Order: sequence, then structure tokens, then C-alpha cells
Amino acid sequence: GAPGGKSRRRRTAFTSEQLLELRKEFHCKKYLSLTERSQIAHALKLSEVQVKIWFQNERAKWKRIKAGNVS
Repeated sequence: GAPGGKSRRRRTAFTSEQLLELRKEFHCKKYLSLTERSQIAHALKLSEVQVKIWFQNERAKWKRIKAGNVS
């Protein structure tokens, strides 16, 4: 449904705490290591998979904000 993309397609159930650390980390490291994901997982009560899915979903959402990439 809504075959388009580049939209505000909902969020996962992450609270503002769980959003805080994630968004801070995003401005530091372009990639977390395996053990690093386990830090940002435990720190937020989340699973190592919940965090992997968020970081990947953010890389795209933020890249679309880079206006001057029209070529």
C-alpha cells in the first residue's frame, strides 16, 4: 500500500530514551561493530536485531535529507 516511498512510514516502538542514544551514535560512527550493537541494545533494553533494523532505517531517512544530490 501507498506504492511510492520517501515518506514518514511510522516508527518502531522505541521511546525517546531509545531514540536518544541511537541518534547520538549516528553522528559519531557510520557503522557499529557487533559488540557495539550489543552495547546500544542492552543500554536501551532492546535486542541486537531491533537496533540493527533502526540504524539501517535511519541511514536512508537521513540520506534523503541531502538535498544537493540531484546531480
